[PDB]
Amino acid sequence: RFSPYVFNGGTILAIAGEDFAIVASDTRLSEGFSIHTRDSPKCYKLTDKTVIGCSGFHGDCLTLTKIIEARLKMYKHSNNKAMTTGAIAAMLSTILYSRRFFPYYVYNIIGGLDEEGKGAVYSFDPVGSYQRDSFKAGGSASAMLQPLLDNQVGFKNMQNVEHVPLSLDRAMRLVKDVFISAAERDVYTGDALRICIVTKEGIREETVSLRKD
Amino acid sequence: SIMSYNGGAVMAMKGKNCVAIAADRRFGIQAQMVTTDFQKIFPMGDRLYIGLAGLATDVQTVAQRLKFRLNLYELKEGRQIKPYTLMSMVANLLYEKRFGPYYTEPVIAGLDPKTFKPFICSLDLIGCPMVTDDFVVSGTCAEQMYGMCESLWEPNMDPDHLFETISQAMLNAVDRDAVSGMGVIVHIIEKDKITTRTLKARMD
Amino acid sequence: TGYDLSASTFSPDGRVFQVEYAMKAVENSSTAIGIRCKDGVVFGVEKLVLSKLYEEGSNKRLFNVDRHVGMAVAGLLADARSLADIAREEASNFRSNFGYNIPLKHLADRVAMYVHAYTLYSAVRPFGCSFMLGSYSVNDGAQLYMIDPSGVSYGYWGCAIGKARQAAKTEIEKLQMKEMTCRDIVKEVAKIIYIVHDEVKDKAFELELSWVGELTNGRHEIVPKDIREEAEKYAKESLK
Amino acid sequence: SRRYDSRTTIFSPEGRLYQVEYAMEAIGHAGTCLGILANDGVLLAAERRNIHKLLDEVFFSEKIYKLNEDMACSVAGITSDANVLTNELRLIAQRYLLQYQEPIPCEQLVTALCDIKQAYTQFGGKRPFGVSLLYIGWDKHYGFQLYQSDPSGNYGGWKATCIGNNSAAAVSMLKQDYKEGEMTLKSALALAIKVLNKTMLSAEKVEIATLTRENGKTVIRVLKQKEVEQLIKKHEEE
Amino acid sequence: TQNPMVTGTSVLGVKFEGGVVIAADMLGSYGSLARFRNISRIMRVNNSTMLGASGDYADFQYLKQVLGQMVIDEELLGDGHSYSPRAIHSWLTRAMYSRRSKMNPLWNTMVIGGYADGESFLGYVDMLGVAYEAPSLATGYGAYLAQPLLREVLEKQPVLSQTEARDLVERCMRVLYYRDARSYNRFQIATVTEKGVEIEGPLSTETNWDIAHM
Amino acid sequence: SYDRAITVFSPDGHLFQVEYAQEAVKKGSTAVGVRGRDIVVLGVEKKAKLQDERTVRKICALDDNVCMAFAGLTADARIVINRARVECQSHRLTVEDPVTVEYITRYIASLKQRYTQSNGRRPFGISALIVGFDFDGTPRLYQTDPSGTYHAWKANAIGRGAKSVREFLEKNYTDEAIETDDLTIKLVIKALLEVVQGGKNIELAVMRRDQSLKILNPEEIEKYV
Amino acid sequence: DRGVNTFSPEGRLFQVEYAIEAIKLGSTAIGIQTSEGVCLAVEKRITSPLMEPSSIEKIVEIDAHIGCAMSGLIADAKTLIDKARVETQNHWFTYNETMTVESVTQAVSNLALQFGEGAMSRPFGVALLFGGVDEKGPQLFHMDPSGTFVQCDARAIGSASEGAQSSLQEVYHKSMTLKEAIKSSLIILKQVMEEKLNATNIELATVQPGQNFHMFTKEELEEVI
Amino acid sequence: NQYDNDVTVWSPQGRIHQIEYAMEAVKQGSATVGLKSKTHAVLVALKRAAHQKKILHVDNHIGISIAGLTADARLLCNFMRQECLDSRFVFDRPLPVSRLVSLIGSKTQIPTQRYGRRPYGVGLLIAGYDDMGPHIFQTCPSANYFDCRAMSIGARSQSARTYLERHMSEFMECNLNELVKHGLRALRETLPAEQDLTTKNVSIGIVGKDLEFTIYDDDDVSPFLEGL
Amino acid sequence: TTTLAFKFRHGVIVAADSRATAGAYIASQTVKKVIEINPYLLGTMAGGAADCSFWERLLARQCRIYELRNKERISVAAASKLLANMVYQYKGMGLSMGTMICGWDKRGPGLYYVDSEGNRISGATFSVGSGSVYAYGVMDRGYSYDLEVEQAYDLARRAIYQATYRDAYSGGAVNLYHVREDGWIRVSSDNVADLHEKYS
Ligand SMILES: *[C@@H]1CC(=O)N(CC)C1=O
Ligand SMILES: [Cl-]
Ligand SMILES: [Cl-]
Ligand SMILES: [Cl-]
Ligand SMILES: [Cl-]
Ligand SMILES: [Cl-]
Ligand SMILES: [Cl-]
Ligand SMILES: [Cl-]
Ligand SMILES: [Cl-]
Ligand SMILES: [Cl-]
Ligand SMILES: [Cl-]
Ligand SMILES: [Cl-]
Ligand SMILES: [Cl-]
Ligand SMILES: [Cl-]
Ligand SMILES: [Cl-]
Ligand SMILES: [Cl-]
Ligand SMILES: [Cl-]
Ligand SMILES: [K+]
Ligand SMILES: [Mg+2]
Ligand SMILES: [Mg+2]
Repeated sequence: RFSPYVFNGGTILAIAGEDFAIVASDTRLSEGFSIHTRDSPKCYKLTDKTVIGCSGFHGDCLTLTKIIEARLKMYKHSNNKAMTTGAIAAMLSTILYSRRFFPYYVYNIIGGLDEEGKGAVYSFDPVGSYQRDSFKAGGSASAMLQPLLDNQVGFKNMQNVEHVPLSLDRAMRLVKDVFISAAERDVYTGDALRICIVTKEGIREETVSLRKD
Repeated sequence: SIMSYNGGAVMAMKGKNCVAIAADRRFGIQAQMVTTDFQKIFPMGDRLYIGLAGLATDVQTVAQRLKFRLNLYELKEGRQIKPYTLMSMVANLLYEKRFGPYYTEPVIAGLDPKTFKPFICSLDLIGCPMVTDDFVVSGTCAEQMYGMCESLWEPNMDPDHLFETISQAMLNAVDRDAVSGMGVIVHIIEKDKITTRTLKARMD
Repeated sequence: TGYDLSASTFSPDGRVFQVEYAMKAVENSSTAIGIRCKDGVVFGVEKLVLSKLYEEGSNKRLFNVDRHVGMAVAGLLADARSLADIAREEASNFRSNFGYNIPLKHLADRVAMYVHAYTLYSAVRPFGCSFMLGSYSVNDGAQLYMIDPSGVSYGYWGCAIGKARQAAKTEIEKLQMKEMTCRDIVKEVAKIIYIVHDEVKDKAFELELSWVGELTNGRHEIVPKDIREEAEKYAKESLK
Repeated sequence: SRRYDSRTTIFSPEGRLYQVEYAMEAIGHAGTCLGILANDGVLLAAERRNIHKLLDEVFFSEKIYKLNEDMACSVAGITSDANVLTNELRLIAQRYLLQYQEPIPCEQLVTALCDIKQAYTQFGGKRPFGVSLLYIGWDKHYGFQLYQSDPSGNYGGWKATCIGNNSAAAVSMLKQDYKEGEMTLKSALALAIKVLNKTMLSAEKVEIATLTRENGKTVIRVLKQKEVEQLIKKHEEE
Repeated sequence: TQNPMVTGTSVLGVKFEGGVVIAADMLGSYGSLARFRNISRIMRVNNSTMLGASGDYADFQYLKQVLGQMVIDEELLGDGHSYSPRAIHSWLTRAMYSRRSKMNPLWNTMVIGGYADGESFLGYVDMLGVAYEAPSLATGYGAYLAQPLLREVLEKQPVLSQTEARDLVERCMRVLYYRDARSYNRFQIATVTEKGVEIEGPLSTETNWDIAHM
Repeated sequence: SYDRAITVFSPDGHLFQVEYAQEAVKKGSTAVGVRGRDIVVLGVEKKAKLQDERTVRKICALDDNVCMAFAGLTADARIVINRARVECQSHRLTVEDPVTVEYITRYIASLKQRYTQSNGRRPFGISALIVGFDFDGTPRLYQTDPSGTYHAWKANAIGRGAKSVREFLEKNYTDEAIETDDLTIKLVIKALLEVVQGGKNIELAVMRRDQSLKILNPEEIEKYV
Repeated sequence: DRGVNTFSPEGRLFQVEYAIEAIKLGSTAIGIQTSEGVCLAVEKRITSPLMEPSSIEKIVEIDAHIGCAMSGLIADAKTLIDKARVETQNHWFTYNETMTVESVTQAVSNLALQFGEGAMSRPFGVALLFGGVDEKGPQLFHMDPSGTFVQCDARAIGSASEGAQSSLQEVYHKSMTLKEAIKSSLIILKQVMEEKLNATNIELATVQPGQNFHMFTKEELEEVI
Repeated sequence: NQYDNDVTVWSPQGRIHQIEYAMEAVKQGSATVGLKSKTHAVLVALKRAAHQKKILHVDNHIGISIAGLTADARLLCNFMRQECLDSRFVFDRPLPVSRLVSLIGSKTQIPTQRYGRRPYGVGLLIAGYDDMGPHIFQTCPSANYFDCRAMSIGARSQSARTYLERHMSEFMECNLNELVKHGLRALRETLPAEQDLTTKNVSIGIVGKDLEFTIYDDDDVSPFLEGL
Repeated sequence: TTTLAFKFRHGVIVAADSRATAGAYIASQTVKKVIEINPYLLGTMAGGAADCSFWERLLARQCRIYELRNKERISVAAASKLLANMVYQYKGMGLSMGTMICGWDKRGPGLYYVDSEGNRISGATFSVGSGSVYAYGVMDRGYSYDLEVEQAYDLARRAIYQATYRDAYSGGAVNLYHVREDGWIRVSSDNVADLHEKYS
């Protein structure tokens, strides 16, 4: 009996700032107890101000990103402008739902800037249920990442703390930390961490080394 | 068993220059009786009848769809259908549904509309025809009916003897079937008349 | 009133004028020739320069329809290009089904029957193009076929299509092509094109040359530029 | 091809449908056919256009068709077209009986066929059927009924009407002689002979069918040659 | 394919300075039976691209037919454009994903090796449309037995010469012969460089069985 | 199937087949509609002896709350009427409300319009007057024609001599004329008597607020004449 | 004799030529684009006092931010209006944003030329003015039966468009306010109309950056006159 | 007369009148010019209310200029866009320009041979850049296509073609600025003697070695006109 | 999930929790389960999140088209019927939807329950979701047609709160809406942790 799905691992994370958005992923591609490659990013640039993270079944990740890239150009041709972060999120909802009865085995997070230049994060289930988030972890180690973010970014369960705005510097340190911690416990997360920072200036990337085991 | 869902029994029997056809009257759904006057024998001409046992919905559908085709045939050809031709027409209707069949196994009883020669047959649910010179049975108590018919039937029975034989065969057969009975109707077809009787029967 | 509007209409004398009118479109085109020699087939085309703005190589009239099959065309070029696609698809399908390279004769027959299908109906019009198919292999040797708008297909030692067809044939008949190599033939093809070229009426032309033979290992290829230029110079000096 | 298309389903500049009108011309050259409603039944009277000596007469009728248990019809126009339409009428009647398990009311049968005829005048680019039909019948809604349909798919109910040859002359005679609400079958028969006498007399040249009710059941019968020869003799006395 | 029939085992690949080398044994297994012992599981696609296939051999022959015709089609045009290794890999990904999505997979795992624009290409495509690039690849049991040795060498020395990559591949083929019960001691090696695609074979490995006295 | 373009543009921007369809309407019997205060009235001219009057009627109910009159090809009319009847039921099914008079008008009009722009078909050769009441009890009268144009009217006429009847209604349609139910019916009869030269050859029907269509007897029409 | 997809020796599609002529049978519509918004004004052209003026709808809402004035064969326009309405809602559904005036015009014009040999047998005999507000500000577009569309500062369509366009080019300036534009188009409509302009025989609608598509009420029209 | 209504009817002289009539449609369009150097391909167009669009984006490496029926132009532009998307989807690389033009010719030929169909009444100038460098192609209602050093189509384009022939020997070696000015000068030849190129009537499209196909309109064309 | 709605004198109250789960994992505590179909119509999300969001967004699309075509706002009965007809075609294909369509039309306050099983029923009060049984208890004990506006708010808020207490799959915040004659309003959003402080 042929199965059309396999789990390929990967952890994705996005954080929305005042004037920035971060999308981060590990670079490991796995199957079973094996590693396919140590250099497989899960982040894809869509426009100058929008990045998408995708994890799950790698077959579906590849297909979906190629579909999105095509749809962006189609939209630009008929509407004479680039798609907004919000429009991409809305569109992806319909793309995912078009396969409601044979789903894309994919967890998606969109990170970028809204129309006011503010950070925007959108998270999706495999059939296109979605909402805007302040921050979100997806994929293999998401149950490991999410609680610390709730605590450190959301200030959950903390008394007598001033709810300061989140600086890029603190956000960058949090991203590195959660991934290093995930790399300790989740067998699927490791090798390297790829961080994409989206600001008005553009998208810049940073890479940090993770455990190779 | 799909054929036992509604229950039911029909038989036909050949006499000298006459035929008979009989049916139980129960309409039930598994154990539950619903009505006691369900029609299972339908006229297909002055001297030609079809009786259908099996799934009640299919009994009705086949009766109605066969009448459709027979009415068109009679209008086109300007004559009454011969019994053997009706059997073929029925066989054709049933076999069209070879891969999703009607759950009914009919019996035909009649006289040839010109020779008045007796004819009886039965068909399976996919329309394999079977012509006999004695009797045919169809329903959930086929074995009980075979036992009575084999024991009681004689050749060249007069209308009165034929009536008693098919009556006793049906009554005593259905009384050994939980899902058949609640009454018996009998039609005697002769050259000059049809005689229709309901029998005094157990109502359990 | 007229008997010449539809390919599904015979005239009282049993002609199909729409096919004849399509053949006229070929007769108005400039000349292409094919010559079958000892060890292959050579094609040459008088390609008229309609504008100096066009690139050298624009509106090719020589096509590869399979790795071993070349095609030379005359007539309405859009129709010719679509026939090149038909031929390509036919060669492709043959390999898929039968598992070897299509014999030239079979390809000619198949494409010709496609051409013919367009001569029967009011729903479609005949192709306004004639073409030559050329091939070489060790087993089959050199083969040259020509198909016209009616769908007729024959094999030739030498062939010409276009407006100077009769004048080209006269020159071709002077050759003992059976005994000659492709190297010699390219020069003769260049020569014949320069002879039949009406210099007064049509002003500027490019010579287009291709070949398939033992020297190309049964692959249809353009004649190398250096050999083409040598042939042009030979043809020019011969016309003295 | 637009060249060869005769465009059978278009309007003329006056808003006329030429093929329909030419079809009605065809019918006017067909055998005379009339129907008469009475209190105790309906009848059809037709001129036989098959009056050759070497004909066999193999059917019970030539121009009168049974449609179902409660209905018959007669036709004027192209015979072959009539065969198509009468077959279709039988199918519609049976389709209704299958669905409702009751006979189709007469007007419902007429409407259903007229919808087919109308379709041929509006789309499909085909020639219409060159047939007018007279329908006789009984139903539980309106009892004894007589209908007429023409090639466009128009129909109407009549107490008496005529189609085919000399139908204008026949409709005149009917207006004069037809006693509305007082007609029996015997007097309707008489009037039918009288009308066919003028518009056309022999028993071989006419065909008469009657529709009556007996014991809650419809009887459709084609009169035998003896009954028709006796009706012809009864008129000539008048 | 719902059910693979005749199948091939591991395919290996490694990038080196100026090209790529792939290897596959010449066996088609029918279950446990070594049935067809002289079949090629490597394909020259064009002058810059080669392809090796694990899994169903009938499905491989189909891809050879389709892809072979595709390259012929392109060469007919003679327009100076040619399918890059990356383009073949992309096409293959789409084809495999497409067949998977119809619940009618081509039952193959494939290694594409190429050299174009002074760049080595090595890509993986499986029957589900999972595709990626890596400095070394190994399908099947090769993933467990060969890939650890390949990645071990590439860790200490990322850039290999052609002879070093060839020695490393021969060592891995020896390991697979020792430890994979569907392998065979008869293999081909294909190399792509600036000069084009060469296919060498049949090749054999020398074996050591000293441990039989231990 | 047959795909010939039947309705096409001519020089000057004319759609000849539609104009010819409109000629078919003018050959039709006169039909008059008047919208009153709390009543809507339709009246039609009739063409005979020996004919059954019931069978050949030019006033037809589409739903319980909507009815229409027509002029032109009677066969085409039957097709449009039955299409509208189906649509009235589809609406009750999907929205659980009866159709508005405007909704069904819009449907009939768009059907007619489609037959002016579809291959292999000629236009419908009828105009229709559509009457009834809305949910809020507002009386309505609409007209459709072969082109698929529709408009609401206080009063209107279609068919033979529609132009004369229209000019009569323009001078006669006042508050005094539609003040009662009796005067509303009268105005329709007067409008018809202007072109029917008759009074015994007219069919008339009335529709009141949520009371369904009532066709008047010949004895009741003889009282007004 | 000749097909619907025939070219003239001058390289024009006959049917499209004839469809453009049919626009000249239509009543006059005017659109003006200002920095404060866009206004649309149309002559109703009442043909009878018995006809209800409010049942003549020549300005329609496409979405909250887009209106549409039409001229020509009005029945043809209904199918185009529906396509525009559906398309704006399709865009909202997919992208969760408003569709630009240009994009809507583009989508509608895709229908044109899609005729030939029960598909469309002929072009649509209508011209459209699309007026709305998006992120590019207020915008007016014109589309004709050929499927050509273009942005316009001020445009007139219909029978008296040539004269009205002359008037527009004289009065229009880029810094002109919306209140001026409303008055301008009403003055121009007044002079090109056959009947005397009043509050019942014209339609007027605006779309502003501030507020949604607004159809002027009877009382609002009286104020402007 | 009887030979000029159907695209399936050959005339006795071996011509198809419907195709020729379709070619007249492009002559009625406004002038457009295309030319190339060794690094760039440029489109320049005169625009005939806002001025009507003439230059359309197809892919990052391909743009087109149109002359003739606007509706046919968009139908063909959509086909072209789709072919480019398909190529990138399947092969993850741009569709070679010459391959796209072949696809256009094959597509536009089909209706020239089938009854009740008509030719595309549009001519295209196609500017592209691929592995074989910059390209200018021209497509015709006849479904024929041409590989051009430079070209002009539309009304009074004959005088633009005359300019181009005169100057084409220096096109290959021009930088981008000089190449655009050459295109503007050629287009200016089409204008009546009094009329001039303005920022309202000129549209420019450029694709090259390190530049995605970009369209310049209105204020964006000012830098190019200033140098003239 | 716990959602409820009830008609009363002053319109229809709609309330929901905000928790979404993937198995036992809490994926979100800030889901908007009250869906704004149009300014006069609300829907609710229970069952499959994508299924409700997609199909009700499709309803919003159809309702807007209807308004444009008919020049009148759609009734609650007709809107709920549209949705029921939409999903019926997909019975047995594994759609998971339980929704309440809430509005105010010509018939006054309107409230329909519609699900993917094919149910469509009008009613005075409904509760839908894993937590519905717990909300029914509280709502049924407190509900009256002649309830005051502030009393209606308190009851809806409390009923959802009590559901979040007992039902593992309900929690986060309680979101409350009020459908009035001139449209709906967002009344409040209270974190369950804040409500705990208040109620004890
Ligand atoms: C070649 C094809 C085309 O469109 N033209 C312009 C009329 C040509 O000269
Ligand atoms: Cl049947
Ligand atoms: Cl020739
Ligand atoms: Cl019957
Ligand atoms: Cl019957
Ligand atoms: Cl072997
Ligand atoms: Cl090979
Ligand atoms: Cl329709
Ligand atoms: Cl009229
Ligand atoms: Cl105009
Ligand atoms: Cl156009
Ligand atoms: Cl050309
Ligand atoms: Cl030109
Ligand atoms: Cl929330
Ligand atoms: Cl709707
Ligand atoms: Cl209910
Ligand atoms: Cl739930
Ligand atoms: K790890
Ligand atoms: Mg019993
Ligand atoms: Mg809880």
